[PDB]
Amino acid sequence: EKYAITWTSPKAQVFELPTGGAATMHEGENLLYIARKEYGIALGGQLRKFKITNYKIYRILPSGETTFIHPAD
Amino acid sequence: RVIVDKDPVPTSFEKWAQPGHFDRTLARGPKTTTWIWNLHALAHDFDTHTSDLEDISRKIFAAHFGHLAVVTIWLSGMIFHGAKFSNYEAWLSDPLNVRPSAQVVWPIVGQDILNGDVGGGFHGIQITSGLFQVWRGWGITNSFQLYCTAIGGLVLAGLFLFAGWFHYHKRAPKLEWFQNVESMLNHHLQVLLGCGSLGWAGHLIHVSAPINKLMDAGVAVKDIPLPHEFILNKSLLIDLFPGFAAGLTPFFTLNWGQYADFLTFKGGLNPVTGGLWMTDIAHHHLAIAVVFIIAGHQYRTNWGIGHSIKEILENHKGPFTGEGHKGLYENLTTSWHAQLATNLAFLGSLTIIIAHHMYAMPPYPYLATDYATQLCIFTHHIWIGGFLIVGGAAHAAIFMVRDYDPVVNQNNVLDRVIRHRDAIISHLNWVCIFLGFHSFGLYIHNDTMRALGRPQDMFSDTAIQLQPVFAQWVQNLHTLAPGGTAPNALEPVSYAFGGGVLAVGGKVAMMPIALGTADFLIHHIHAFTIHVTVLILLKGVLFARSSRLIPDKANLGFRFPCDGPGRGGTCQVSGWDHVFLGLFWMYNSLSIVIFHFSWKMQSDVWGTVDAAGNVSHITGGNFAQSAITINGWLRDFLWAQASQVINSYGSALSAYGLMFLGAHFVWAFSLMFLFSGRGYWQELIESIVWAHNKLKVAPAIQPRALSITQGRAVGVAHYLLGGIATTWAFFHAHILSVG
Amino acid sequence: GADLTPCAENPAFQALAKNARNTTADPQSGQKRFERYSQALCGPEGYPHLIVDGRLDRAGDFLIPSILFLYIAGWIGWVGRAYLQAIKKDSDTEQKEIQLDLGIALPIIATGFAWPAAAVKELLSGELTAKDSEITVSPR
Amino acid sequence: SHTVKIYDTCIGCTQCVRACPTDVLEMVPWDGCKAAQVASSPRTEDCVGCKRCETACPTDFLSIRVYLGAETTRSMGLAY
Amino acid sequence: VQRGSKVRILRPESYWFQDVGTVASVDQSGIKYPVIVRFDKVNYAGINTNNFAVDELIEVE
Amino acid sequence: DQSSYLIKFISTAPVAATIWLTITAGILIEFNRFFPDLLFHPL
Ligand code: CLA
Ligand code: CLA
Ligand code: CLA
Ligand SMILES: CC1=C(/C=C/C(C)=C/C=C/C(C)=C/C=C/C=C(C)/C=C/C=C(C)/C=C/C2=C(C)CCCC2(C)C)C(C)(C)CCC1
Ligand SMILES: CC1=C(C/C=C(\C)CCC[C@H](C)CCC[C@H](C)CCCC(C)C)C(=O)c2ccccc2C1=O
Ligand code: SF4
Ligand code: SF4
Ligand code: SF4
Repeated sequence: EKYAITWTSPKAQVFELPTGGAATMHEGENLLYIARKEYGIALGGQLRKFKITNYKIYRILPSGETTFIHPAD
Repeated sequence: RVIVDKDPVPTSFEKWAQPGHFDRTLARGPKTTTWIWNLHALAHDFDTHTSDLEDISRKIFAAHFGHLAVVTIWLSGMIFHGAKFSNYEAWLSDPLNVRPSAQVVWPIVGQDILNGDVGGGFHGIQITSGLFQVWRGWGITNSFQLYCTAIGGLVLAGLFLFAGWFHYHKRAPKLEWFQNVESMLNHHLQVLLGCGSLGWAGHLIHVSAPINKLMDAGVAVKDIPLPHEFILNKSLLIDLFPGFAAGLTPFFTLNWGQYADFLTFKGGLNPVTGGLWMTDIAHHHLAIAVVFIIAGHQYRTNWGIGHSIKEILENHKGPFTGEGHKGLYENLTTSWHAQLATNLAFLGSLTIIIAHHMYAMPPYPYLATDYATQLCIFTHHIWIGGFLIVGGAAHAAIFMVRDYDPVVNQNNVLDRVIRHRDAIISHLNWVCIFLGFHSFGLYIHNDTMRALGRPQDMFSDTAIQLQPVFAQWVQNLHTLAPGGTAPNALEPVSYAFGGGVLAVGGKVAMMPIALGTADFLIHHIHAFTIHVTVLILLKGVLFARSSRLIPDKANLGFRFPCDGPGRGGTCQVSGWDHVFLGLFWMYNSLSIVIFHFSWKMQSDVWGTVDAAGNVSHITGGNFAQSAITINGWLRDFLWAQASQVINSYGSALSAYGLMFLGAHFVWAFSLMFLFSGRGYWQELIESIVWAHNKLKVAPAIQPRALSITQGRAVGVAHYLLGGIATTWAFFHAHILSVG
Repeated sequence: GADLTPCAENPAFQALAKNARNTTADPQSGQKRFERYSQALCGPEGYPHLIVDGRLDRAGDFLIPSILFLYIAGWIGWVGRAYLQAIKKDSDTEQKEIQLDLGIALPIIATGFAWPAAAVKELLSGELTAKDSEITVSPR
Repeated sequence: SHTVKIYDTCIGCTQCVRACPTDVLEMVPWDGCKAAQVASSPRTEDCVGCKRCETACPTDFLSIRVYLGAETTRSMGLAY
Repeated sequence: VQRGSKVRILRPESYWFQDVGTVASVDQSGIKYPVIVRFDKVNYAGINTNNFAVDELIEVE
Repeated sequence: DQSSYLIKFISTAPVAATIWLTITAGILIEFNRFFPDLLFHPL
């Protein structure tokens, strides 16, 4: 696994997974393990129509290192 | 529940003046020549404008009256051209010798040589569309019945064109009139199909089959009475069809066996015409009609009783498929492309079934007699059926981009094919590869074994059998069905399975088609070229919204060229481009179906019967040992049968000689668009705009090269046009000479 | 050469004269082209071989249609040139390209027959061409 | 990876930052232009060569340019 | 120059090289290319405006 | 004025070029019914 993306949702609603297909986010903090960073921004723009701008893409190395790479601040 | 808006759109010539009024971006005026092509491209795309489904649906229903007018103008034109400019009254006296002809050519530039002698003192182009078989099958005897039909068609073409004005510019329906799909299916299955075939069943019994029975006796053409005298003078419906004096009461006392003279179940071909029995078609379209009027009482309307489609689909769900068919009602009652994908992949697949069910069971008088007609009716509706299946695949990919909704389509069977779409494609990728080696490589095996002088190592009828056991068996069941599993028949459903040879004059109407080793290979070539076509079209449907390469492909659109040179290169990733690649394989698949047809029927069906019953075929019976090698498909089919199309100068087949070469040109011309790219041609125009800037002939609308998507679209339209027209001009000039 | 003896003397051109095909429904359009083609030069095949040299006994092949074409072809360029000169000094000029200003296009069409008298006038005045400092060019 | 050069002619339109799908680009303040910010590419090891950033830039000629270089796993766009 | 002055372009990489523009607005301090020139014909991107330096232009009015 | 929209429609690109190329093609056709086979000028 690599590049975890987390976001906080106000409620539950059906979104579209970048890997193809539709899932249902929880209310509160979510977590999705994707393959590449290109999925997380293509998902992060799909959150923008849900009025969510609190998404954080990590970088999970196989050693266990999790590097916060989006945003920079 | 009819609610209709009153005058939405004013009828005016205002918007005819400015072009491209429909789109807000495109109406501001042209700046380059890109605007000229986007006007003709975004023209009949009514969905891009608004989100108002009520406003779009009124444009769609009114334009559908526009296409009904141009079909009726076309159809009444073919009757009118067959009324004046034809030899229909000389064809009825001798269909065995007089060739079907219309379209007399004006004599100006020496093209009067195209008006060749077809027989009957008449000079014109020998038609192959088979309208003389239809008009005799309708029972038309003289020219005046063709005039009043064609003049009647021109009136009926005017009512469709008036109602298209009326139901849009004057009285347009609301939205909820369109979404009464339970109320639509009840009227369209009963009144259109059921009552249409019940009324036509009344036309064979009272009119057509009395005339076609007097024709088979060989009485005359003029001496046969007018078909309204068959209704008045009932004594002529009792000389023929003796089960008619009992009248109307055996219908209502359930004495339906009284009607056994003119609602028969003969089950075979008429030995005089080589067509179907007219009494069997009468009992067909009547029994067709009862089933449709019953089954159109199914769906619920204003009176409570009836099924509901939102309650049929949501019950059918299983353990494997989760919520099942729950949610597919809202896809098919809101989106117009979901309807257009469904009504076109299943009407295009229907058209191919019509082509197979008309060469073996010729439904018209003297249809199987004319080899030139029967070859061309098959090969016509083959191509018409194949374009629509690609269109159903096209407008399904458009559904996935614009009209797909995640909220409705949650965990239903549409959602569950996008989870395992990698398992669908990669298991389909294997079968396309598996069928590629084990069907085409058995031709490459046979090419090499015959070239190496090893004929005993080939997959032929002599050396290594590959006999089609599962289709030789089904022919033996359909041969033995009269007396057995269908005792009421006499001969089989057709003579293509078994039975005997039915000769009409000298020419074979239908002979039992024997399947062998060459027929095993070519039916598995067909399964190969169809599964590959499905592979390309379904990949454009499943990967329409995203893939592992592009996670946001639906953000870009249905029709975009690429996503740049990165990721190795992402050109032709769109859902449009998989429709583009499937048009070639559709062309590839259907060209072999019409080549299998045009050489199996000539080698093993068609020909002349001698006195003792010996059947002398056209090509002498060489499909068996030559349709197993690619040399044999080149020598004995493409090379040997083209000796009538290229030797046809100075004769009436000269236009097929010119369309044979002229279509080789347009095919080769299309490769300039397919192979090259846009960015070359934009650079070249910059050096031609310079010489146009120098002499002050600089155009205000700037020249641009064709766009990336359009350069592909021009290159496939000129490809399919020249490739089919080659075959169009090759089938005609071969079969208008040996037939 | 090769064997360009005139068509009136040929056994081959007279053999092609006996099986004439009527061009138009005129019943002697088959005959009224072979007597017209007798002054041309038929080779060994029996077909008139045109001479584009410029010889005045053979002016009908190429010399006469060349003046006839270049009057009509330099017309269509000059009409299409002088219209685009006019519309550039207007309000929009892109509407008048696809949607023809018929009030302006029709005086230009009637004007044309002194285009050799106008093109030479435009040539000597230096208003035929444009300056190379005023045309866009590609970076070298 | 690839190479993203940003010249000094852009206007701070923020159309190239809102188009690069791997988020290579970001705006830094810069007292030159009218909008007082220039695009910058501090994360060019993530760039996939998409050239969406060159398509969205207004200025003629382009202030941003992607030079296609050596292609590692992140720039090939491989999920495997 | 001023709002309405026809100028010419000498930037070779630009699309409207040696073509006649029309100055729409001139800025005061920054960018180094402070002259907005509203052209009349469009480039391949479809736009018809650009920024240019002060010494880049050739006034023709 | 409804009539001005018909002059303005008859002078668009495909409509004018359909009529003008029909008059052009009809001149070549009716010249060739009456004077056919004109390979060269007869002098
Ligand atoms: C029931 C029939 C039907 C209907 C109503 C539609 C309707 C539509 N289609 Mg569709 N389609 C169909 C069948 C149909 N299609 C079939 C059978 C195919 C497979 C080939 C397609 C493939 C297809 C694609 C790939 C696309 C559409 C698109 C569209 C939309 C806009 C089309 C448009 O404006 O074209 C305007 C008309 C033209 C551009 C003219 C095209 C002319 C063709 C290429 C040449 C015809 C050759 C002709 C027979 C020979 C002429 C010879 C010449 C010498 C005169 C519209 C909703 C487009 C879209 O974006 O949808 C939203 C789109 O991208 N369709
Ligand atoms: C004659 C030309 C030709 C050939 C051979 C192929 C071959 C193929 N195309 Mg293809 N294609 C072509 C033209 C051709 N295409 C054109 C013109 C287009 C343009 C539209 C396309 C578009 C296209 C698409 C869009 C797709 C294909 C697909 C396929 C594959 C189908 C699987 C298959 O049958 O492989 C089996 C191989 C053969 C039938 C070739 C015969 C090989 C023999 C039997 C064995 C080799 C002999 C010997 C052992 C060699 C070794 C000798 C040693 C000394 C080295 C295959 C690679 C599809 C694909 O890849 O998915 C499956 C696919 O999606 N093609
Ligand atoms: C106003 C009309 C016009 C005029 C005067 C010229 C003049 C010229 N063109 Mg050009 N051209 C035009 C229209 C015109 N072009 C159009 C519409 C096209 C697109 C098809 C081209 C495509 C083109 C190419 C590709 C090339 C030229 C070239 C040339 C030069 C040599 C002549 C030649 O080869 O003819 C070329 C003619 C054609 C290719 C076809 C002619 C186009 C139509 C048939 C004529 C236009 C008539 C116009 C629509 C009438 C409008 C009337 C108005 C009142 C409404 C010369 C500068 C050549 C060059 O650079 O040489 C140095 C060259 O390579 N032109
Ligand atoms: C060819 C053509 C044409 C013509 C057509 C026609 C001629 C039509 C007709 C039509 C008709 C002529 C129809 C009919 C129909 C009928 C029906 C539809 C009937 C029904 C009935 C019923 C339903 C009955 C029943 C009943 C009984 C029996 C008893 C009890 C009661 C009741 C009433 C229920 C046209 C012109 C278009 C043109 C194109 C082509
Ligand atoms: C040749 C070619 C071109 C250039 C071809 C063009 C532009 C075709 C245009 C030719 C027609 C004739 C232009 C018509 C212009 C006027 C309508 C001509 C006036 C004539 C009328 C009076 C009939 C591309 O733009 C292109 C784009 C993408 C992939 C491949 C290719 C490609 O192969
Ligand atoms: S279509 Fe052309 S521009 Fe687009 S990615 Fe492919 S090669 Fe590059
Ligand atoms: S490079 Fe392009 S997108 Fe980025 S600031 Fe400059 S003009 Fe704007
Ligand atoms: S390579 Fe181009 S498209 Fe990809 S992120 Fe960088 S600037 Fe954007």
